[PDB]
Amino acid sequence: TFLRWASEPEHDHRKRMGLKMLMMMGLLLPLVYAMKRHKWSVLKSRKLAYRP
Amino acid sequence: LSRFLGPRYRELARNWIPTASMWGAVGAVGLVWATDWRLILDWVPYINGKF
Amino acid sequence: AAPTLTARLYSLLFRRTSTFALTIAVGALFFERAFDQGADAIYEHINQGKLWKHIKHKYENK
Amino acid sequence: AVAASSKWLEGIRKWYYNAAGFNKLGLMRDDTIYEDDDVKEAIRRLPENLYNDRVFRIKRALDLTMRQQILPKEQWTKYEEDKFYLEPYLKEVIRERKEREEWAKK
Amino acid sequence: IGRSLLTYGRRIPLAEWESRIAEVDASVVREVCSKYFYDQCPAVAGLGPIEQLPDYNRIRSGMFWLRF
Repeated sequence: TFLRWASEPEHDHRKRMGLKMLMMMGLLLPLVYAMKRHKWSVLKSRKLAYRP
Repeated sequence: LSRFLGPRYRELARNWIPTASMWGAVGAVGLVWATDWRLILDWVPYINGKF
Repeated sequence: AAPTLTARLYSLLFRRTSTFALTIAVGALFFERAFDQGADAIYEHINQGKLWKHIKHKYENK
Repeated sequence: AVAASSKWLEGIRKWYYNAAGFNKLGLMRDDTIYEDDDVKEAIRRLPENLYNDRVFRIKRALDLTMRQQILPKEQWTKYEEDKFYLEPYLKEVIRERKEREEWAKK
Repeated sequence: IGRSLLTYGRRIPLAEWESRIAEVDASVVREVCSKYFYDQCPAVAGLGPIEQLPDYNRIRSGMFWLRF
């Protein structure tokens, strides 16, 4: 347990930013989706008839 | 000068001093965050972004 | 037809374009206030009695 | 070569027309040709009651795929009423290039 | 006289119209224009040749400034 820590001491400072990355991202990203849908929701509602 | 003298340019000035004032306020406050400006970061103790 | 929170919110602070941009500013003040604690408490509770702050009480201030 | 067994071969001709799915989207065969410069001139020779049909078929059968459905099964273009309305206007542009070419050569 | 009586009554002499035109001001125009125009959804109709007509997104987003 001593030796591995000597070989790579950034273990303990890594798994904490790796945790304050998921919580923050995991709620902003579900926002962008909604703004998307708005914009693309102009074009999925059109009917297109033909009269020669 | 004389091309710009009148009441209408002074009226646009007093109409858009909201624009200039908000523009300057946002710019000044942003210039605090951008350069890690601690000297105004402390004027409000609510942003404890310095670790 | 009782109005929802959205109608009164849009009457209050969203249809100005000089108000709207601000309250975006607001969340980070609130988020900054409420997020360090929310993450630190859970991380520290996950693994207790295992980091120096839980062991320093043997040797601290004599 | 063979004739009696060609009735077998006709069968596989029905198979491939069902495998490729240009009938499912409401098209005919000649709507799906790659337009190089010999097919850019035999399209400008169409009568204007056949040119407009090809425009409406393509614009409807291209917005289905950004919506990702297909069209009702009674509506599929049936196999035998498909029309080759562009073979005759194209086996003349090719036949006249070849000619400018034997000229220059020989 | 026929419509002005089939839609209110009371034919409304010229003097009564005139007294409603002595009380319009710059602020009044500002308020009503803001109420009926600013950030609303319009209706649009067009008859050919119409291919430079901008889309509904880019027409809707012209219905409010961003500075004010």
